[PDB]
Amino acid sequence: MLQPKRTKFRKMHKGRNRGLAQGTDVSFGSFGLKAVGRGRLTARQIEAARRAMTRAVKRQGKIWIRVFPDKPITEKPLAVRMGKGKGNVEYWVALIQPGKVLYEMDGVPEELAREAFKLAAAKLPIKTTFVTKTVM
Amino acid sequence: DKKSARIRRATRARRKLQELGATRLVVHRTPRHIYAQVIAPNGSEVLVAASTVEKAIAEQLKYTGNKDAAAAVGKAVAERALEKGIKDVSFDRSGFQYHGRVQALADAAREAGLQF
Amino acid sequence: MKKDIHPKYEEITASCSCGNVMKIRSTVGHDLNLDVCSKCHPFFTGKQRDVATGGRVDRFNKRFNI
Amino acid sequence: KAGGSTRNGRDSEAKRLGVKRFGGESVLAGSIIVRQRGTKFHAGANVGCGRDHTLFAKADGKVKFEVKGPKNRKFISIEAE
Amino acid sequence: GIREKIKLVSSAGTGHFYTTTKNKRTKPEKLELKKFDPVVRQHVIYKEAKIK
Amino acid sequence: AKLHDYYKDEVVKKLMTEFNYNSVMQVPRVEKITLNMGVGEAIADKKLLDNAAADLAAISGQKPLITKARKSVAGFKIRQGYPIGCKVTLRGERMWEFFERLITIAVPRIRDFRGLSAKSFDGRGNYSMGVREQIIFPEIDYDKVDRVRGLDITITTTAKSDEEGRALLAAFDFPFR
RNA sequence: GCGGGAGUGGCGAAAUUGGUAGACGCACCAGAUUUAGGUUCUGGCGCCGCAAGGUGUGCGAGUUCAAGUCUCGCCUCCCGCACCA
RNA sequence: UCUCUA
RNA sequence: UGCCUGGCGGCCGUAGCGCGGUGGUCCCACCUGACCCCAUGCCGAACUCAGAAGUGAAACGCCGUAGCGCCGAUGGUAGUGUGGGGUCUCCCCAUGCGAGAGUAGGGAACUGCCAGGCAU
RNA sequence: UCCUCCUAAAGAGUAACGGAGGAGCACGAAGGUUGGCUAAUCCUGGUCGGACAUCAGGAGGUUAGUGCAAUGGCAUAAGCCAGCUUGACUGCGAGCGUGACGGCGCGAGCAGGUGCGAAAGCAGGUCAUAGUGAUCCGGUGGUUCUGAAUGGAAGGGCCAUC
RNA sequence: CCGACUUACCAACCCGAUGCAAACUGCGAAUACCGGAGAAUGUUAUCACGGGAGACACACGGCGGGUGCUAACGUCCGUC
Ligand SMILES: [Mg+2]
Ligand SMILES: [Mg+2]
Ligand SMILES: [Mg+2]
Ligand SMILES: [Mg+2]
Ligand SMILES: [Mg+2]
Ligand SMILES: [Mg+2]
Ligand SMILES: [Mg+2]
Ligand SMILES: [Mg+2]
Ligand SMILES: [Mg+2]
Ligand SMILES: [Mg+2]
Ligand SMILES: [Mg+2]
Ligand SMILES: [Mg+2]
Ligand SMILES: [Mg+2]
Ligand SMILES: [Mg+2]
Ligand SMILES: [Mg+2]
Ligand SMILES: [Mg+2]
Ligand SMILES: [Mg+2]
Ligand SMILES: [Mg+2]
Ligand SMILES: [Mg+2]
Ligand SMILES: [Mg+2]
Ligand SMILES: [Mg+2]
Ligand SMILES: [Mg+2]
Ligand SMILES: [Mg+2]
Ligand SMILES: [Mg+2]
Ligand SMILES: [Mg+2]
Ligand SMILES: [Mg+2]
Ligand SMILES: [Mg+2]
Ligand SMILES: [Mg+2]
Ligand SMILES: [Mg+2]
Ligand SMILES: [Zn+2]
Repeated sequence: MLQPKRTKFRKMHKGRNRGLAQGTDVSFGSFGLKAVGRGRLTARQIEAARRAMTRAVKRQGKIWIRVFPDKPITEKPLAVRMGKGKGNVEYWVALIQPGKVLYEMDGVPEELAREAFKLAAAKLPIKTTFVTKTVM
Repeated sequence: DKKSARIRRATRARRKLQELGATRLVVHRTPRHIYAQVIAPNGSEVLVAASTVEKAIAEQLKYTGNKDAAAAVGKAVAERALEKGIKDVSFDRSGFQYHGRVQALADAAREAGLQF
Repeated sequence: MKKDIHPKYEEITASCSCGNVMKIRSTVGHDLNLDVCSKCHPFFTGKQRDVATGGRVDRFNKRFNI
Repeated sequence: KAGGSTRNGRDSEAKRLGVKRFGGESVLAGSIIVRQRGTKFHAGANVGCGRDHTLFAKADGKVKFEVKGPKNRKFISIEAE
Repeated sequence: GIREKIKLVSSAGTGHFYTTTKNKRTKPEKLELKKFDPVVRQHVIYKEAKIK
Repeated sequence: AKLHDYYKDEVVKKLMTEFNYNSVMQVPRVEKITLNMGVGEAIADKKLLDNAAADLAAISGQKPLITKARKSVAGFKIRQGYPIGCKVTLRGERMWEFFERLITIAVPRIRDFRGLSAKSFDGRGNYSMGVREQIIFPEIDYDKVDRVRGLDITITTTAKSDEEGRALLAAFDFPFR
C-alpha cells in the first residue's frame, strides 16, 4: 500500500477535483491505462490492480505506476457528534482527473496488455481505457 | 575584488546623497594619480573636474600621487567650482578612508572656499 | 609591525659541527652551537645507506662452503 | 460516546496592512501610503520609511509606483503636485 | 520578571527622575547615565536610586 | 631575506626555464607561512594555551593570534567562542628568515628524519606539513619546557598547480624525499 | 470512549532544570573460609574486540552544539470518569 | 554474643 | 571626428556565465619599499604612506564564439465576468477577457556627461 | 488575553469545540553613531586530532545568520567585529492609519540641550509584528495651584511614579 | 596488516524523464477594489448634525469554500 513516508502536515482540506489532468501521454512504457472518469483512487485499489496485472503478465515486462496517493482522508468514528475537532486520518487517496495515465507497461504483447489492464480496470471504480505510445 | 569592495564601501553614502539631492564632490584615488569631479544631484552630468592627469597641474608637481598633488587638485577643483558659482557640496570619499591624500584634498578644497 | 608585543628578534651566529657558520635572526639572544646542519645531515647519503636489507641466499652461502 | 478537543483554537487579530493610497492618488504630507512588515516596498523620492517599515509621504503630491534597481525592487515616490 | 525597576535621580539637586529596569543579579554595579534634566535644561549625570 | 635574494636571482631564472613561462610575473613565489597550534585541551586550563603561545612566539618572533571556536560542537565539549588554538602568519623577511631556519636547522633536528612528503600540496601548490615536537627548534629550552606541543606549517604560495610548488621548494632544496 | 501517569541492565530502582547512563542494592560469576553446602568476607558484573573506542533509556521520525533526559505520532500497560432521561 | 545442614 | 582608457550615471540579464583569443605610449592593475601619517584582537595581507625597477601572469578592459542562462511571438488550451442550460461532487452554450508551460525565433546589450592619451 | 500562517474567495476585513505553532520576556548593551567586514555546507592537504575543534586553499553564493514562534524583510546589509558614547532626551507635533468607543499606531518638521562623525548627516530604544491590565482606592517625591474667620498647617489638586 | 576480486541486498549526489500541494512559488489572470477625467440619466439618490426607533433567534437557493461521508430541509463563513 502506497503512502508517504513523511508529511509536512498531518491533515488536509477536502478540496475539489475539478480540471483536466496532466499525465496524458504514455511517457515511459509502450502501453498505458488512461483514466476517463473523475474521482479518487485509494492505495488499496492501486495495489489490487497492480497485483492483477503483475499476475496477468507473470512478472513479464515492466510496469510503471504514474499516480501516487498523497492526500490524507479523515473520518470521524461511529457515534461521534459533529464537533470536537477534525476526524482521524484513515486512508490515503490520489485525485484523478480525466486523461490521467494510471499505469504503463512494456515488455509484453498488446493483447496481453489489453487483458491485463482489463483485469486491473475491473478493480477500479473509475472508467478507464487503453492507450499506446504515440509518436509526438 | 578590491574594486568591488570599494564600491560596496561607497554605495551607502552615495545613495544617501542621492536622496538628499546633494551636489557632490567625487574623489577617486590611485597610487599614481588622484581625481576629483563635481557632480550634479542627478548623478548623470558633471560640472567641474580636476586631476593629476592634466598637464596644467602635473607639470608643476614632483609626483602625481602624493599629498601635495592631492592638495593641488583640491585647490584647482575648488577654484573652478567657485568660478562656476558652486560653493556648497558634499564630499564623496568613493570608498576610501578620509585620510592621507583624500583628507589633504578635502582640506585644500575647504581652505580654497568650498563648504562641506 | 607593532612595537612592544613582540619578542626580541636579533641577529646571532649559529655555528655547526661541520663548521657551517650561519648568521640568522632569532629570539635566542645568545650565540648558538649546533650538532647537525642541513649541509652535514645524512639525508643524502646516510638515509640511503640505512635501509640495508641484505640477502638470505647470500647469507646462506656466506656461512660455509660445500 | 463523548470525547475530544482541539489544541488548535487560536489566531491573532488582523493588522489591516496593505496600500492605503494607490497610484495616481493625491496625498498630503505625512499621509500613510503603505503599512507592511518588511520592506516589500522601498522608499523613493519624498517618501520616508517608518519604524515598522511604514511608507509615509514627506511632501504633497501624487503617488508613483515604479520598479528600479538591479534587483527589480518596487519603489514608491511622490510626484510633485 | 526578575528584572526589577529603579529610578535614575538627577544629580542636579532636583528630584527629577527617569524610571527603568535592570537585572540586579547580572549587573550589581550601579547605573549612571548622562540624561537631560528639563528643569535645569541641561544634560546632567543621573544615578540609580530605588523605584520606591 | 637571504633566501629571498636566492629566489630573485636563481629560482626565477630556473623556473622560467623549466616551465617556459611567457612573463616573469607568471613564476610561482611564496606568499605566507602559517604556524598553527590547535590546542583542544585548553578547555582544561588556560595556561596550556598561554604557554603554547609563549613557545611559538619564541620560534617566530611574533605574538600569536589566539584562535577561537567558529561554532560549538559537543563531541569535543566546546562552545562557540572558546580560545582553542593559536596561529601566526609570517610574511616578508620574517617569513624568509623562518623558512631558512626551518630547512637549515629544525628539519635536521627531527628525530629519525628520513624526508618529507611530496603528497602534501593540497592539489593547488600550497604545502602543509606537521611537526610532532617543538624541541626541534633550538629556541625552546629542553629542561625549561614540560609539555610536548605540536604545530603545523602551511606554506601558501602563488603556484596554481601542485608541481609548480613542488619545483619551487625543490629549488629551495626542500627535503622532499 | 475521555482524562492523568509510566515504560530504562537478568531484577527493583537513580539521575535535572538538556552537559557520560546505570548511584545503589538483589541475583549471578570467581576467589579465600569450611570435610562439604549455606551463611559470612573480598572483588567483578549493561552489548561488539586485539584494550584502542563504538551501539545502547518501548518503536519511528524532529528540536537542539548535544536529549532518558524536549516535541509529534505510534505501541503496550496502570489508574479515575463514562452521568440525566 | 552467634553458630544451620549433609 | 575616430580609437582606447578612467570616473559618474541611466537601464537591470536580448545587459549574466562559460570557452578561445587579445591589450600596456598614456591610463589601470599588479608591483618596489616602509624610519615616518596610519594600521594588524599576529602579520605593510588588508588599510595607509613614499614611490616607478619590472610585468601585463592574474585581475580588468576589448573581440569572437550559441554549451547554457535570458528574452520570446502566432495559434490553441486552462481558467473566468455576465446571461442561459444539462445527465448538476462536475460540465456545456452565447458573449467579453485571456494565461502559464511549450514551439518557431531572438540573443554574446544599448546609451549619456566629463577628463586624458594616440591618431587626425 | 496577545502574536504568526492557512481557511480568507489576488484591496481591507471575515466564522466554526476548523488545521498548525508561540508569548505573559530579555538587553545599561543585544541601544546610538562612525569605520570596517560577509555566511551555511562540502573537497583536498595537514602534529597530537578522532564523523566533527584549530590551520591553508578551492567549490559554492546566503541553501547561513536575525536573543525567542511563524510570516514578511534584510548585501547600501536590518547579519558580524572594533572605537567613542547615552537620542532607551524633555516640550510639541502638520498630516494620516486603525477601531462602536475606551483606546492603539506611524510620523516629517519646530524649540531647547546632547552624542558620534572631517563632513553631508544619523539618533525621540532594539529588522518589524506578541512580552500585557481600565477605573477606584492608597503610597512616595516635587510643586504655595487650593487652604472653610485670618496666618500657617492638615487634606486636596497638578507633574512624575509605585 | 595490506587486502583479492565478484555479487545482486541496497543506495547519496548529480543528470535525464514524470507527477502532487490550504499552510510551496523562478509565473500569473478574470473579476473586484482605490484614485482621476468625461458624457447621458436618475424626484440628492450623497454627506453632516439633530429628534424618534426597531433590531442583534434568520431561512432556503446559486456561486466560492471549511467541517461532515463533496451525507442531511446538516453546520460555519464570503457574495448575490
Ligand atoms: Mg546524560
Ligand atoms: Mg534442610
Ligand atoms: Mg548435624
Ligand atoms: Mg580581448
Ligand atoms: Mg602593496
Ligand atoms: Mg592576461
Ligand atoms: Mg495566446
Ligand atoms: Mg506565454
Ligand atoms: Mg549573455
Ligand atoms: Mg562574454
Ligand atoms: Mg485579503
Ligand atoms: Mg477578495
Ligand atoms: Mg540587535
Ligand atoms: Mg557603514
Ligand atoms: Mg581533518
Ligand atoms: Mg541593533
Ligand atoms: Mg525582532
Ligand atoms: Mg470599585
Ligand atoms: Mg496660598
Ligand atoms: Mg484658613
Ligand atoms: Mg496556492
Ligand atoms: Mg445577542
Ligand atoms: Mg445573531
Ligand atoms: Mg448566517
Ligand atoms: Mg459556504
Ligand atoms: Mg459545506
Ligand atoms: Mg447540507
Ligand atoms: Mg439549515
Ligand atoms: Mg449563501
Ligand atoms: Zn652541520
